[PDB]
Amino acid sequence: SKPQPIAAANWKSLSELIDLFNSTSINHDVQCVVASTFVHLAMTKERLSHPKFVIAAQNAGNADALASLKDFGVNWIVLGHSERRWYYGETNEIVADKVAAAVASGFMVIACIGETLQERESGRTAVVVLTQIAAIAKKLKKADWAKVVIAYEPVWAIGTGKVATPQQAQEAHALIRSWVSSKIGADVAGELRILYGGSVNGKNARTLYQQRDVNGFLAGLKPEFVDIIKATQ
Repeated sequence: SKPQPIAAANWKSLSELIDLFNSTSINHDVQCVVASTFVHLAMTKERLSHPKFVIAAQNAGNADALASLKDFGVNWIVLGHSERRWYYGETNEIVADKVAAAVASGFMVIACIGETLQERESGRTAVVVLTQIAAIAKKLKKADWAKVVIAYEPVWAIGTGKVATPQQAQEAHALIRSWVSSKIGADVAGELRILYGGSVNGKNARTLYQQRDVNGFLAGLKPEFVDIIKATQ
């Protein structure tokens, strides 16, 4: 069966959304995550009180900063998110190094991978996406995967007017899981959460989650996130 799902919201009225979250009865087993840019961390940390949620940081790559976050009570982090790669110039290896540093500093890591429109249209989804995860794997030991969560972002269907179908999502999640099974271990593959990080809402979240290899979502910090959480059964 599927491992514990994750519903994660990635920051990019915050108070009003937090209250909404706090007031939400979540009846099933799902780890919820609110990922914040540094300036919003303190307020989110103090306002978010739902015990099925954890706070996550984003993009920290310095060991002292990681230690300070941990000391501050932040135990999750999101790394490799699309714009970090296509805009900020974080390479496969930079993201991998950040993932490894975070794991070593005691973080649960949501590590993001995904191909662009140009890459997808050149037929290079697999080589691009698997090369990204391969770089991450290179800096990890097998035991570390207990602290890793993968998020697949269809960058090609983000801001391009292109639209991903649940089958296209499943296809991508499946080829990732197959790579993990073969290169890391079928035991690791079976427990690994692979989250969908493309367009999601209350209309299609439930449909996406029904896919065999989808274990939750990395979505926007928005009111409909409540529906995304509920979609994880």
